[PDB]
Amino acid sequence: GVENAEKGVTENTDATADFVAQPVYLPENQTKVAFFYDRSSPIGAFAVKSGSLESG
Amino acid sequence: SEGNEGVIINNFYSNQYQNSIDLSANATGSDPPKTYGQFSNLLSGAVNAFSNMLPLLA
Repeated sequence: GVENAEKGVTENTDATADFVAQPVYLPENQTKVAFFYDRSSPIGAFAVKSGSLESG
Repeated sequence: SEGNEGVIINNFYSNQYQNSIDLSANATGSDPPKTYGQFSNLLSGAVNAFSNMLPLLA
C-alpha cells in the first residue's frame, strides 16, 4: 500500500491490502493494561533493627 | 428515358454490379458512422475511483 508517513498517522493493514490473503484475528485479553500490571513484582529486600519491637 | 435494352428477364447480375452507384452529396457534409467495424484495442484503468485510497496525496 502506498502511504505518506509525514502526516504523523499511518493507515493500518493486514496482508489483505496488497496480496490475495485473509485476516487472521483471534481474541485475547492479556494485552489490556490493567491485566498486565495486576500481578506482583519485587522492589527489594528489607530488614528490621534489633529490639525495634520495644523501642524508638 | 431508358436506352436500348428490352429483355423481360430480371437482370442476372444485380444492379450494384451491373451499374455504377449514383450517390449524392449533401452540401453541409455527412457524419461518418461512429464505427467501421468491431476491431479495437482498449484502454483500461484510464481514470480512478477505488484503491488503498486516500492515504494518497492532495
